[PDB]
Amino acid sequence: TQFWFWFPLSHFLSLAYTPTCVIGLNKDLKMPKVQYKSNCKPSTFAYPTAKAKKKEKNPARVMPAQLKVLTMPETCRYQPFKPLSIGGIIILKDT
Amino acid sequence: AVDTAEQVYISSLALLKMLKHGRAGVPMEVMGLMLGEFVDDYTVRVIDVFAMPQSGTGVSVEAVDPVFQAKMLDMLKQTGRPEMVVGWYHSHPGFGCWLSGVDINTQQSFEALSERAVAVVVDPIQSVKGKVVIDAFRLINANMMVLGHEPRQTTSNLGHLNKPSIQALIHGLNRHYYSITINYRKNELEQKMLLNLHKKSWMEGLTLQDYVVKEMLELAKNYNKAVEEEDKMTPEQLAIKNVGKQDPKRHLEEHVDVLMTSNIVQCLAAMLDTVVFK
Ligand SMILES: [Zn+2]
Repeated sequence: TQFWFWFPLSHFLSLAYTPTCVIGLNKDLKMPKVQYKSNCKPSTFAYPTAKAKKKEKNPARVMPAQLKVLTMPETCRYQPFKPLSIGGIIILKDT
Repeated sequence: AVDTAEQVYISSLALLKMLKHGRAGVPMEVMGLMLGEFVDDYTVRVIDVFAMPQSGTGVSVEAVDPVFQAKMLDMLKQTGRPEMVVGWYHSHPGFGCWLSGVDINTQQSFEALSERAVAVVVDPIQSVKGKVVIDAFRLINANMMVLGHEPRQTTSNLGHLNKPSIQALIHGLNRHYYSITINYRKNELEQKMLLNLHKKSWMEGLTLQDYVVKEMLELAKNYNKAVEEEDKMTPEQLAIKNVGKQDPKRHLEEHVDVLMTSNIVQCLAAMLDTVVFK
């Protein structure tokens, strides 16, 4: 907050940030190829439709509005296990 | 070798002797020395501002009597505290409190020996309460243009010191001068007793005095009629039949409140005999 009083207070915002992304970690080193869809209009891809491509670990940067309109994939080798609503690092299951 | 935003935790007696020295300090400008202790780098304190003889000749560096310095500190040594000078005061009681042409010499003449020697400008002959009339500066020099003129370390102290930034030749004197920050100490060790004597004294002393009562009400009710007829010369002016008056031009007030609190005083004065008697 009051970083005039102490200039390191402006540095101190380290632990304040968590990623908004999507991560297909089935095995801890494994990089599979999944393609699900984000049902927003494709202008929410504005990063300063029919479907999307948000996989392939880096992970893909996501929007919280994109995190509530998602849908699991049907044709991949890895159709996931849990219904997805949380961002960051999440589930995957082979089917 | 490093610069930080300083601070002056004042003893209030400093400004008290400055206001006596300026009030009684007849608008011929005068000179003295400031006495505190250099606590650390980012703060200083002034515990004392002592008095000078009537040096009505001219402000100069020669006006300091060193035997008065010796005897002053000696009489502080036979009193309780042998503290140290931190600098020098002066008084600018007529004009708008800005650095005279002798001060521009004696500041660095004093801080050639001392470390900081912060100037203190005063003018209690401005007006009575609502101005904040104290003025202090720190002489920056042409030797220190090597690195930038930006201590900045703790900010918004020099940011609220920068918030006025207003004196004509002094904001001309951004050159040679950056001010120092002046807050007033947590003075409850004296603010306590000033408050307590202030309100235990500024209402009837022992406070059994008024508890004058009614002929002042006679004169006041004759006021409260003689101005009420011109009070009621306003709703005739509210009869503008349709509309012919730019905005309300309101004279309702100042005769609600006077009647209100004055006759509250009269009814509680009618209480007062039935109060004191039993
Ligand atoms: Zn002066």
